[PDB]
Amino acid sequence: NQVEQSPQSLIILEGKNCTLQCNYTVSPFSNLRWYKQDTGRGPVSLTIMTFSENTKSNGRYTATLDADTKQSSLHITASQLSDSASYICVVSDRGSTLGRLYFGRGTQLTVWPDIQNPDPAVYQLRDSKSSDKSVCLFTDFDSQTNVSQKDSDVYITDKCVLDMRSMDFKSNSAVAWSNKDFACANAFNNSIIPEDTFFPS
Amino acid sequence: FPLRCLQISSFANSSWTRTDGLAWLGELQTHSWSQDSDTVRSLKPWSQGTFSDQQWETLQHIFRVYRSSFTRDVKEFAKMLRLSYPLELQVSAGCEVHPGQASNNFFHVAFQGKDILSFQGTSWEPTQEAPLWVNLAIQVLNQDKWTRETVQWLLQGTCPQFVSGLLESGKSELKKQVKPKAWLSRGPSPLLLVCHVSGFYPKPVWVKWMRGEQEQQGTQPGDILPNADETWYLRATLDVVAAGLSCRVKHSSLEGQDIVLYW
Amino acid sequence: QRTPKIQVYSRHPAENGKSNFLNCYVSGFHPSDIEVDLLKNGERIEKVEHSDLSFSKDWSFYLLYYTEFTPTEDEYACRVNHVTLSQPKIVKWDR
Amino acid sequence: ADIYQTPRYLVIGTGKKITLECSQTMGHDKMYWYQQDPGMELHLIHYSYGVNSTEKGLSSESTVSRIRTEHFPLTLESARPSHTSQYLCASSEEGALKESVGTQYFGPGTRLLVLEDLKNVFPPEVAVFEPSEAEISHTQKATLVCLATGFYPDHVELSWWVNGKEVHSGVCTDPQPLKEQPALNDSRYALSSRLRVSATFWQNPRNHFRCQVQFYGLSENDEWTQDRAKPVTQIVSAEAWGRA
Ligand SMILES: CCCCCCCC/C=C/CCCCCCCC(=O)OC[C@@H](O)COP(=O)(O)OCC[N+](C)(C)C
Ligand SMILES: *[C@@H]1O[C@H](CO[C@@H]2O[C@@H](C)[C@@H](O)[C@@H](O)[C@@H]2O)[C@@H](O)[C@H](O)[C@H]1NC(C)=O
Ligand SMILES: CCCCCCCCCCCC
Ligand SMILES: CCCCCC
Repeated sequence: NQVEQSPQSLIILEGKNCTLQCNYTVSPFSNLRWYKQDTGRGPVSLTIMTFSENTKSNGRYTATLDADTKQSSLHITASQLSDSASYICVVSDRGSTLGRLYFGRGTQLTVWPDIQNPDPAVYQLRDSKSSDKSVCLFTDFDSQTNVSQKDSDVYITDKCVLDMRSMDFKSNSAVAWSNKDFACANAFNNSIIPEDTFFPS
Repeated sequence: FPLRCLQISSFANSSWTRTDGLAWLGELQTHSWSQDSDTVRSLKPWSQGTFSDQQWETLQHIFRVYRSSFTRDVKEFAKMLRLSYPLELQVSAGCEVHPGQASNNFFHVAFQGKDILSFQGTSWEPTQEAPLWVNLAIQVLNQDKWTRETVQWLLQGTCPQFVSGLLESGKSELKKQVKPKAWLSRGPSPLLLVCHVSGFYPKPVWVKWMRGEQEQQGTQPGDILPNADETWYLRATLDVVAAGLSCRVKHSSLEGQDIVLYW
Repeated sequence: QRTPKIQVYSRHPAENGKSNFLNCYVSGFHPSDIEVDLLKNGERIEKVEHSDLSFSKDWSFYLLYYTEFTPTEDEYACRVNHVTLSQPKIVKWDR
Repeated sequence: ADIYQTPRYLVIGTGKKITLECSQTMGHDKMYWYQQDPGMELHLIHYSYGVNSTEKGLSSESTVSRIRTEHFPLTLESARPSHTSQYLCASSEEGALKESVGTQYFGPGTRLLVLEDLKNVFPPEVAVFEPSEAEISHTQKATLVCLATGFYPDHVELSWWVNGKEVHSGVCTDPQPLKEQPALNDSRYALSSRLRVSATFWQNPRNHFRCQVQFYGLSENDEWTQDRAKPVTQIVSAEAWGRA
C-alpha cells in the first residue's frame, strides 16, 4: 500500500497529548488530508495540506507536513473522550479534480478518563417491572482497571465511560447479567478488581 | 541544431495503451524510450551529454512518473469529456540553444492528428484548431501549479543545459561529412529523366537539371529519404521531348567542387 | 484520416550478386498503427530491421524498414496495410 | 453536515433490488461512493465529475446514475451477501477555483445486511433496571440501566428520555452489541446502556425515565411465512418512575 500509518492503535488518559504518524510513497504528491471517523459514523475532514504548507491548525488539532521525507504527523493537544475514533491519512496525487485518492488503514485512538477520586463498587439493580430479573453494575473504577466482554453463560459488558457535564463528573461502568442461581460476587470474580470495592448484601 | 523530444501515445480501448518517445538533435535521433523498458535508451555515446549519472538519473525518474501520470490523465479526460477511443495523442517539445542570444522553447501537443494546445509563458493555451469544449481540459491542466512550474524549468532551465552538453559532446559527429554517389537514369515514361544522389550527410543539398551554365526551373525534386546510415537519398527529374543536358549537385562534402553529369 | 506514402528503394545502385540494402519508407500516414511486410516474390522476409516510429511537423508518421538483400534478375516488394487501406497494399522495387 | 443518506439501516433478502439514496444541498460537482468493510479501509466504488458523469472506481455489481446535481443514487440490480458492508457517499468542493482542492464531505453512511433468508430477524426485548439503594446512599448518585436483548440483526438505536426530553449527559452505551450465542454466525445480540442522575432527581416520583430502542427490520411489504410476529422496523420501550 502507498500509505502507511503508525501506530496501529493507542490508549491515552484525557488531558494528555499524542501524535499520529503517516508515511506515503504516493507519486506525484499533491496534498495530504486528515480524517477523523467516529464509531459507526461518517469520516470527517480535519485538515487539508498542500505541499506548500507545513502546518494546518484546527482546534486542538495541528497537522504538520514534510514533503521531503514524505511523512505527516497529527498532534492532539489536551485529549478528551470525544477524540476516541479512527484517524485516517489521505493523500492526493493531483492538484486537480483529476486526482486519485489513497486512504490509510487508519490509526485507532481511544481516550480513557482520568479518575482522580476512584471509588470501586459492585451494585445490584432490580427490574422496574418483572421479578426480579436483576443485573449487576460495576462502576466508579480507575481506568487502570480493565474488564473485557465473549462468554455465553453469564454476560459481561465492555467497560464504558459516561460523563455528567452538569457536575463535571465522569465515571466508568460495566454491566453483567445472567439468566441462571446468579450472584454478584461471582459475575465479577473475573477481571482485575481494585481490592477495595463496596458490595451489596 | 534544435532538440526535438517526440512522444506518441495511442489508446486502443480504455484497457490497452502504449507510449514511446524519442529525442532528435537536429537531424539525428539521439534517444529512444520504449513503453516496455523502464530506462531510456541512448543511441549515441555522446547522448547523455555533459550530464552526470546523477543529473541523468533524476531526469529519467521525472519522465518515468510523467509517462504514467500522463497516460491516466488522458484516460480520465476521456471519461470527463466523453471522448471516444481509439485515441492518438502526440507531443513535440524542446528547445534550440543560440550561441549569441537566449534559447527559445516550445511545448506542443496534438489530439487525433491536430494541434490542440501548447505551453507558452507560465501556462497552457489552446490552438486555434481546438474546439470550444477543450477549454475544459485546459481549465483543469492550468489549475495544477506544480506541473506548470516544472514544465517551465525544463524548457528554460533544463533542455538548454542538456543541449549545450550535447553540442559539445557531439561536436565532432555533427561536423562529419559524407560525399554522395551520383548517377543518371532513364525512368518511367510521361521521356522523363532521372538524377539520383545517395549516401550523404548532413541533409541540406542542392540538385537541379540544367542544359547550360544557366540552369532552369521545371526540375521536379523528389523527397529526401534516409538510409540506416543516417545518410540520405534523392531523385531529381525532368520531363521533355531535346536530348543534350546535364545534372549538377551542390553539397558540403564535395567541398568547393560540385558534381556534374551528362545526357 | 491520413494514408501512407510508400516508397521502396536501395542504399546503393543494384549490381546483381553484390550484397545491398533494401529500404521501404512509409510516411504521411495516420494514425500510427501500421503493418509493414517486406516481400520476396510475394514471400515475407523474417529478418528485417526498422527505425523508431516518428512524426513530421505536420504530425504525420514516418518509418523505415530495411534488410540486407543480394539482388538477382528475384522480385522484391513492400506490403503495407493501414486503417485507411481496404486491402493490404504492395509497392514493387524498381532497379 | 449538508449531505444526506437513507436508509441508515437495511436488511434485505438475496436477489432483491436495492437503491441507496444520496443527496447534497451544496453545489458540489464531484461526488464519490465508498464501500467500507468493518475494520477495513475506504474502498472507492463510484465517482462523478458532474451531471451525466458516472464512472466505476474495485469492480462491483453496483450502478450509479446521475441525472441531477444534488442526487447520486446507487443501485444494485440483484442483491448478494458479498455486498454486505457500509456504504458511504461523499462530495468534494474540488474543481473550479481555489488555493486548494476542496475538502471532502461524507454522509452518515448506510450499513446494509444481505441474507439468504430473513427467517432469523428478531426485534429486541427491552428492560429498565432501577438504581441500587446502596449506590444512592454511598455515591449520592443513581444509575439506571437499560438492557436490550434477543435482536437481529444488530441494526439498532438506543436512546434515553427523561420527562419527554431526550438526554445525553449521564448516558453511556455499549460500543458494539455482543452476541448472545457467539458460536453461530447468525446470532441474536444484546445491548446495554447506562444513565446516571443525581440521587435527588431520581427520588422525585414524578420524574419519568424511558429508554427506547429503534429496531430496523422487515417492512410491511416483506414476505413472512413463520408463526411468530413479523419482525418489522419498530420501537420497543421500557420505563421507570423515581421514588423514595
Ligand atoms: C484530450 C485532451 C488531452 C490533453 C492532454 C494534456 C496535455 C499534456 C499534459 C500533461 C500534464 C500531465 C502530467 C502529470 C503530472 C506530472 C508531474 C510530474 O512531472 O511529477 C514529477 C515526479 O518526479 C514527482 O516525483 P515524486 O517523488 O512523486 O515527488 C513529487 C513531490 N512534489 C514535488 C510533486 C510535491
Ligand atoms: C482492447 O484493445 C487492445 C488492442 O486492440 C488492438 O486492435 C488494433 C487496433 C491493433 O492496435 C492491435 O494491435 C490491438 O489488438 C486489445 O489487446 C484488447 O484485447 C482489446 N480488448 C478487447 C476485449 O476487445
Ligand atoms: C515518453 C517521452 C520520451 C521522450 C524522449 C525524451 C528523451 C530524453 C530527452 C531528455 C532531454 C530533456
Ligand atoms: C516529451 C517530453 C515531455 C516531458 C514532460 C515532463
